[PDB]
Amino acid sequence: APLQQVGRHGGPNKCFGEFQRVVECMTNAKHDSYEPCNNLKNDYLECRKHKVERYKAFLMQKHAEELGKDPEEIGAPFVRKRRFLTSKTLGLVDGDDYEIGVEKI
Amino acid sequence: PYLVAFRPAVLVFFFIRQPIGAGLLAGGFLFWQADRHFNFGIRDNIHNFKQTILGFPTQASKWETFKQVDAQKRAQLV
Amino acid sequence: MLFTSLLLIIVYGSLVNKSHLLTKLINRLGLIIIIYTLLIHLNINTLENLSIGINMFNNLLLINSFNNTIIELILIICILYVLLISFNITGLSIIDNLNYSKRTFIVIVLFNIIGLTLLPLVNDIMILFIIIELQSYSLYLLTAIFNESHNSTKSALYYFIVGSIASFIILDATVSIYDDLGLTNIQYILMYIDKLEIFDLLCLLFGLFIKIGLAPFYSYSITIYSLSPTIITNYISLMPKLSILTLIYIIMHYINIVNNTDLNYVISFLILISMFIGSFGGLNVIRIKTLLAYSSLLNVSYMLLAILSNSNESIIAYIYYIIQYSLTHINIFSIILVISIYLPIMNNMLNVMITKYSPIEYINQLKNLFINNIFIAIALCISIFSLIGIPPLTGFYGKYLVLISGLNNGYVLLSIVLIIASSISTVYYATILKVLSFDTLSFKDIISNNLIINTSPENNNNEIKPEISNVISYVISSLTLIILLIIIQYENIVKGAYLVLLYNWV
Amino acid sequence: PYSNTRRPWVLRRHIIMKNSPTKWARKYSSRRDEREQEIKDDYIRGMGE
Amino acid sequence: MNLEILDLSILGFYSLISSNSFESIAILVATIMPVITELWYNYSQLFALLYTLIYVGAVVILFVFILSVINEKESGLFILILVLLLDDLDDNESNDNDYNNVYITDYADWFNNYNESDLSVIGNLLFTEYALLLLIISFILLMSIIGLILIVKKD
Amino acid sequence: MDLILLMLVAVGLNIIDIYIMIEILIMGCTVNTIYSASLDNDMIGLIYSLIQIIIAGVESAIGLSILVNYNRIRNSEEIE
Amino acid sequence: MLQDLFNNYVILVGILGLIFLGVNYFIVESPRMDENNGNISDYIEKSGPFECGFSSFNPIPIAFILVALLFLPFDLEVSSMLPYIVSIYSVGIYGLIIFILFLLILIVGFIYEFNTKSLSITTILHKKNKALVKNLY
Amino acid sequence: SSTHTNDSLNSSNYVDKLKDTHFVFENDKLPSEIPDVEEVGATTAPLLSAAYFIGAKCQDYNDDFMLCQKEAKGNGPIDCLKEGRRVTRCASGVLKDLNTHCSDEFRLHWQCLSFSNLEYKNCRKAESLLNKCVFEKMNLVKKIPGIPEDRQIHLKQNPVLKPVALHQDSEVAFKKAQNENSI
Amino acid sequence: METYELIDSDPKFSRVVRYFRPSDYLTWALGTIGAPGLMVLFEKIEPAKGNTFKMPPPSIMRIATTIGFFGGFYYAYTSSTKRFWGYSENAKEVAKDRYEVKKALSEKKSPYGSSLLNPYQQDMSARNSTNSQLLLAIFPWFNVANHQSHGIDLRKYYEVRDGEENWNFTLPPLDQVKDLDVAQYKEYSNYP
Ligand SMILES: CCCCCCCCCCCCCCCCCC(=O)OC[C@H](COP(=O)(O)OCCN)OC(=O)CCCCCCCCCCCCCCCCC
Ligand SMILES: CCCCCCCCCCCC(=O)OC[C@H](COP(=O)(O)OCC[N+](C)(C)C)OC(=O)CCCCCCCCCCC
Repeated sequence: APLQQVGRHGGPNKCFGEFQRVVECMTNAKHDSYEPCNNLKNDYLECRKHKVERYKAFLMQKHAEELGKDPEEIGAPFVRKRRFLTSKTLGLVDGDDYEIGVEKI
Repeated sequence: PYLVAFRPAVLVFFFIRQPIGAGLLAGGFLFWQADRHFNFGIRDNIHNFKQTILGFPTQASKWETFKQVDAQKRAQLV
Repeated sequence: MLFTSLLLIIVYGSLVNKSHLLTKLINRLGLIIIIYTLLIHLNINTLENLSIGINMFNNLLLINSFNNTIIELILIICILYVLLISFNITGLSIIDNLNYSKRTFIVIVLFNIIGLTLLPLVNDIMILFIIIELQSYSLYLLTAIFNESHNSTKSALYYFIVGSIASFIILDATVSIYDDLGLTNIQYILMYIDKLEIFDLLCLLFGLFIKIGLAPFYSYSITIYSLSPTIITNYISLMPKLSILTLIYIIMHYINIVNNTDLNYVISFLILISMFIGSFGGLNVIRIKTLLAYSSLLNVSYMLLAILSNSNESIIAYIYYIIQYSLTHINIFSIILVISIYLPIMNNMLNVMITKYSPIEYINQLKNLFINNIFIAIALCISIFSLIGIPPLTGFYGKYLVLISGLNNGYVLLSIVLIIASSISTVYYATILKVLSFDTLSFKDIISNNLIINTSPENNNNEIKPEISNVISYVISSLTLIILLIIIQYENIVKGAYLVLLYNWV
Repeated sequence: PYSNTRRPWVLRRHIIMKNSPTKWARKYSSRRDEREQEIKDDYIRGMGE
Repeated sequence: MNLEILDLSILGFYSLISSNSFESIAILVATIMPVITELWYNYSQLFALLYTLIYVGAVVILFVFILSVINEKESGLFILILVLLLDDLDDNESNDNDYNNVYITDYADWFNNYNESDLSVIGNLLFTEYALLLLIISFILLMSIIGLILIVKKD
Repeated sequence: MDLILLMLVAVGLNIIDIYIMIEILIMGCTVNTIYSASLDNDMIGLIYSLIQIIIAGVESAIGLSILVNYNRIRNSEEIE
Repeated sequence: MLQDLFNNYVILVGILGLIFLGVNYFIVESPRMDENNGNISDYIEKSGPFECGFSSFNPIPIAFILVALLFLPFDLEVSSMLPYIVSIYSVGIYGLIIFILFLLILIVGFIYEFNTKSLSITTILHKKNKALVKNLY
Repeated sequence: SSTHTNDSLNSSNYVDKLKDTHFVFENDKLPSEIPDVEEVGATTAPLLSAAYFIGAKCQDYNDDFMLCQKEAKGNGPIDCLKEGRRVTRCASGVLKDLNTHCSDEFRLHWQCLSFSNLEYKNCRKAESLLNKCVFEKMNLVKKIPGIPEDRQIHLKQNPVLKPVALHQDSEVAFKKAQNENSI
Repeated sequence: METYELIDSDPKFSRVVRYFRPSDYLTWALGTIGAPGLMVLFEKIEPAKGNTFKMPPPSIMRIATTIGFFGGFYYAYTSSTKRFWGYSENAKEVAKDRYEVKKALSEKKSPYGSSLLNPYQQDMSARNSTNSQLLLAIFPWFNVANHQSHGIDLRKYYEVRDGEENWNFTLPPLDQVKDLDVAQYKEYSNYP
């Protein structure tokens, strides 16, 4: 059967495993209907777009708003400019806060 | 990457050839870009209005379904 | 066999000297190639084995007994069309030499048959877009094969633009499907037939509806058919519908799995609207090809009701109708290519300009055909009577079978409108019969020697000189008696359609 | 790194590139979004069991 | 300051007012360049360069080639800005709010020790898996060569 | 906004301007495919995009050839 | 692979474009300084075409058209050889045979346009010679 | 391959601006239920220098770590946490050995790799010294599976492709061993 | 439904030609001389120009013979293929096929032949050329590769049928047959 969901390196990509488990269930011979494979179909769609998981992130954002939880103390620290991934931020022992070199590798 | 090189030159000729319109389009562009950096939510509200008027599930609507389920899933624990 | 011989014809035609006899002889080489293709196809392909459905070329192409029926039909109708360009349609050198002025005519036709026969078999959205372009590109070239003609080139320009928008809609539906699922193979999409936006398959249908000339898109098809040469209109107004309607039937087969009603209402909205325009449109027309363009739209409207219903009786209704309608279409156009020899010649008023591309262009150029050739007039009468739906011709059984499929699925509103639309359209089929015969008895004894046929040279004055060539006459007679005498073998033919399966099985 | 997965600016702002039979249904038709919103709702509707 | 918006607003302004065919061909080049540049950054650098090589280098200079052949012959500021502003307000192509407001990541892994470019995989599949798609394409190209000559060549 | 068919105001009044709109329209389809394929890390979508770019080129060449012969057909006196 | 060094280059070249235009506009002497006879606008004599001195007022060959038109099919053939270049080893003999077949079908097009001599400009209008034939009575 | 992804650092900061990339940290360490391991601290060049000696010493654990991934059937990260620490400890064992037995031979080689684009073809003179030292003091050898012994690339006396520029410390150290050892 | 034994779901091109019956060569010959005749028959039916029979120029007859030379072979190729698939009479080929395979397994060689193609290339090649003869009337495509997806069970070549034991062929267990999937993944589970 034709290959679908081929990664950028020729191998199976992130969501190929889910799609293959769907094909095994649909083309199986011990199934009377397609009901048992209904959950596997959701997982393949979930693996690709994360729509249900993004929704869960929306409630946790919205629930903290209605409780007053401080975003900076519930969320995770982040850096927007790659030049400021300094050794002070990375936690190195004697690291400066001077910017790092992201010009040429 | 070619638009990085062309963008400075085309903008100069856009103002030289047609300054008056260029002010508005640049004026319009900056107004919304500022509203995104300062969270004026004017574009968010038009999005939240458009979803209501065309039947879409708005952010308020999604949260309401959470509260119905919130009360109902607590009510069984009574 | 088709592809391999096409390369030989491409190279050989570019070598030998430009002449009409060699161009006509190469057209008879293609007539062999199409015949050879049918013998090889029928040898390996059987209804009994293709019933399950067989994947080919890494599942890109899927073939079953429903598709296989149309490939043989397409090959047959392409033989009857090539007989026109390969032999004489009139025998008068002035009128006929148009068919032999182009050497790439047969090559482009052979290009299209590859495009037409592969379209029903497609099983991947990647190959759906490629194949639909191979068929679409071949039609534009054939429409512009007579590049000297102003109307022909103007039509190909109109055809290319409308088809380009049609192909973009088709391409956009497939992209949207790939966006939701990430899968290209149609069988893999069927696993998610309940999890995808079923209206994105409808956007695919809206692109295929443009290419078959369905209202509200009907406007361009009527214009195109009434401008191309009658030999060209004979091909481009029938062949695309043979291969696209088969594809539309399959796509609707998959669609009715989830049985979405909103999808059916929109298509019923287009079928209902098309019957109205297909019937009331042809009432006020003077050009015959414009008349057969409105006639074509109405029959496509009937054939969509069988497609839309999509049951076990819908396969029988579609399979039978698509066959009888092709033979009727070939028979009518073949006659119009012949009876141009009876046109009068001036020795004035209304300044009607006729060209060698459409020598027969107006309905009243069929006048007094009951006098000039009675036998061929009845053949045109029988053919038109089939389109009307008078039993026991082939046309009646098409409408009767379509009605069974339509009403069995609850399409009461559309069934009644099609029976109203059929009667409204009978008005303008009756006009063709009015022009053929009604003024016979006033013109019965007339002194006619100014006909085009009277400019033919006299050969010997002792031997019998037939007026019409041999091959074209045998085709007209054969298809006229098949239309007329289908009642004799109708039961066998219909029982031969019960076996054509599209995953019915058990 | 966490980054968004939104369509290109040209795909959703060009005066011509944004017009299409399916792109209007994504933008102006609720049919698709109401169907998918059911699956998101039923995630939290199944935590009771 | 996502400046890619301002390039299209200028582009959307000149598409409403173009009169001759010189400006019409300019809208083509002014649309590919944002398409190429927004593909170079973000999504795919390989298809940004394929677009330049195939669209600009091949199909764009054909337009200006025939415009010199075809011919060269022959609104109000309030309505335009009003239309452009109205066009500017609603730019959400999709209505899945969480899909447009919540960010995602992927996890890398070291299982792929044979790392090669995408164009390596595309050739790997196009010349093996979908060799029918590749062969039909050369067939579509073949028909065009015949198709161009029959349309245009005089004798 | 585009539900009032604004894009018709943005297409010029020459046959060549229609041809360009067809290319800009199809360009949107290919950009949509490249977008999905890269996010999914799927090269099959990139095979589709490569085909769309190649097929969209053949469509341009045929359309221009018809337009070119359409133009010379009027200017076909050539009795000098 | 980092490309922040490349980005600065493209930005600088973009800045270099504005400099080339404006350096002329700031270094040329004022029109009053030279001769004052007018600006480029009013001086329509100076702002005009060059026709070698005498004032005067495209039906190109179809061969030129077919040269440009046939460029497009032959370009898509060349650009679709790109995937085979970076995958020549891993497709092996199978992809090599397919590639050759992909080239043979296009070559049959090259044969077709070589036999018709489509690109030749030809001379149908002129270069005629005749035989002087006497018509004695 | 320099394709943009959603999983690591991209080409330019203009990619980050379009994607609105946030570089997110997670301060939370692992729970105490999972016994701790000392992560390997070597950088790119030392690992590529000692890669074939990690393969020679940790072959059983690497195979077993992978066989746990094959037979975990998709739950690989969670069900191979204990087998994944043996590999980390084994590899730390090799780098600690090279630092305490062949510190100068090891450093010379991966300074060459850091000098010659991390390519094995450019550092054969330093690499040959390191392999000879490791064999006598740890018994590890470099073997490339799948080919005869006589046809391994790193033993090729006259390679077709040679470095353009020489590493001074490699050429100086090599000829010294031509006196110390080639007696 | 006329069903027979499935000799080979994807018969190899060289095998299909070596299995032509004498009647298959007759069809190839008839197709070769039929196409030039069909041109003559049309002229007898109707002259191309004028009103009297005129033999077509010899150049047309040479190109006609070539076109009918491939068409005859294609008809011959498809008819020979039906026997392998079991759609046609294949008792004569079944014994001929069994003799070659039982001999092949005996020498410990693979029945399918050694292949330059790696595991993925072998399986990919099979997908393209399997059931490709159904569209052999449209465009050609042949199985010219020594792959292993032929839709048979090699166990069925061990049992002795009528008139076979006299061959006295010794068949080793498949695990020791060179170039088979059951005899290659002995060192690593992903490399043959
Ligand atoms: C490095 C910079 C290169 C560009 C320098 C020119 C910049 C000026 C702004 C034009 C480019 C903006 C992009 C939108 C195209 C608009 C084209 C147009 O409408 O005409 C512009 C130009 C001047 O005419 P104008 O007075 O503005 O309009 C009424 C004239 N009857 O009418 C003309 O045709 C005059 C000649 C202009 C030819 C420009 C060719 C098209 C542009 C291609 C190069 C730039 C690519 C696009 C990059 C920016 C994309 C937003
Ligand atoms: C196994 C049975 C095979 C039967 C023969 C089939 C091939 C026909 C060629 C015969 C020779 C020939 O063409 O002879 C010539 C005759 C007569 O021609 P005419 O009109 O008098 O021309 C004038 C003749 N002069 C020059 C002497 C004046 O043509 C025919 O009668 C053609 C009959 C029509 C073809 C029948 C085919 C039916 C197809 C049915 C399947 C769908």
